[PDB]
Amino acid sequence: EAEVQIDRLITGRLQSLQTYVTQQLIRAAEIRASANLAATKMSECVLGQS
Amino acid sequence: KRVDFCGKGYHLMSFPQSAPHGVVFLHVTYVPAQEKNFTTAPAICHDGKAHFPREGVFVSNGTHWFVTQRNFYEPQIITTDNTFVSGNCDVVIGIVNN
Amino acid sequence: FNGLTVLPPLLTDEMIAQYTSALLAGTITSGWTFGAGAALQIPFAMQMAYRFNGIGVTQNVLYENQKLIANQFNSAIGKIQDSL
Ligand SMILES: *[C@@H]1O[C@H](CO)[C@@H](O[C@@H]2O[C@H](CO)[C@@H](O)[C@H](O)[C@H]2NC(C)=O)[C@H](O)[C@H]1NC(C)=O
Ligand SMILES: *[C@@H]1O[C@H](CO)[C@@H](O[C@@H]2O[C@H](CO)[C@@H](O)[C@H](O)[C@H]2NC(C)=O)[C@H](O)[C@H]1NC(C)=O
Ligand SMILES: *[C@@H]1O[C@H](CO)[C@@H](O[C@@H]2O[C@H](CO)[C@@H](O)[C@H](O)[C@H]2NC(C)=O)[C@H](O)[C@H]1NC(C)=O
Ligand SMILES: *[C@@H]1O[C@H](CO)[C@@H](O[C@@H]2O[C@H](CO)[C@@H](O)[C@H](O)[C@H]2NC(C)=O)[C@H](O)[C@H]1NC(C)=O
Repeated sequence: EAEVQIDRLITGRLQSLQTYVTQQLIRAAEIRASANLAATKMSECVLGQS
Repeated sequence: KRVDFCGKGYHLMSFPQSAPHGVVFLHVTYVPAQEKNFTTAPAICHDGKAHFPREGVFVSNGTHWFVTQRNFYEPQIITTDNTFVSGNCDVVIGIVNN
Repeated sequence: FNGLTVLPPLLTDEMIAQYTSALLAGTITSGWTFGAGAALQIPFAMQMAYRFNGIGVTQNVLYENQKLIANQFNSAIGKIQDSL
């Protein structure tokens, strides 16, 4: 029974970890896109005149 | 027209090339070098009037005054054909007699 | 600590501030030329005149309205000091 309980805990924690990893990946992709846009703007109209 | 979009510095043109899973661009760029030094002035006063360059900037090596472009040095004799008059130079800062 | 940690960033505040200062100096005392080749010494007034000529206003306006422009810029920076 101890192994059954441990397996239940393991699968629950694995599901939680997978959800957290997926959310982190989504947020990282969004932040990367936003920072790429910011870098484009900085290279466009901070060095010269737009 | 936008600076540093494709290529470094002023852009001229580009050539595309294929790749197994992508594309390869070759940008041809224009870059200046061999700088110099000069003494400049913003405006020219003559007969109580102010003269401004139509396009370019005023330069002088010490004894004569010439007008050149922004990115190259081909001095030309200043005339009335490449300048225009606007009011009198009394409030302009940096005027020089000529 | 419960099995997780926060890695320190590679870039610190000091070098970032130095980079911002370098960019600011380049965009003030040199203009847009340093973004292509090598930086040039150009007085600020002529850079303002060129920037005005870029948008369609003749450069005479700037040289005939220098003091008013300076006062307006100073007031703008003073109010943006307190705005945020
Ligand atoms: C234009 O004038 C500046 C000011 O003197 C020159 O800059 C100096 O150049 C010498 C020669 O290498 C250096 O030893 C000095 O340290 C420079 N001064 C500064 C403040 O950096 C510049 O070289 C001149 N331009 C040319 C093409 O000679
Ligand atoms: C500044 O440049 C002008 C234009 O080249 C020089 O004026 C001429 O100089 C040459 C000698 O290099 C003389 O033979 C000419 O008679 C000058 N006048 C003209 C109308 O060509 C001037 O000497 C230069 N000054 C300095 C200090 O370099
Ligand atoms: C460019 O800068 C120089 C150096 O500051 C200015 O020369 C000063 O001129 C004022 C009056 O015009 C004098 O009271 C100072 O004594 C001068 N300084 C030195 C070191 O002699 C020059 O006026 C400036 N040019 C312009 C157009 O503003
Ligand atoms: C530029 O030319 C003007 C016009 O002649 C000069 O202004 C005169 O200078 C003389 C001699 O200094 C004075 O006696 C006059 O009173 C001035 N005014 C007029 C209306 O003649 C001026 O000095 C010259 N130099 C500069 C740097 O502006």
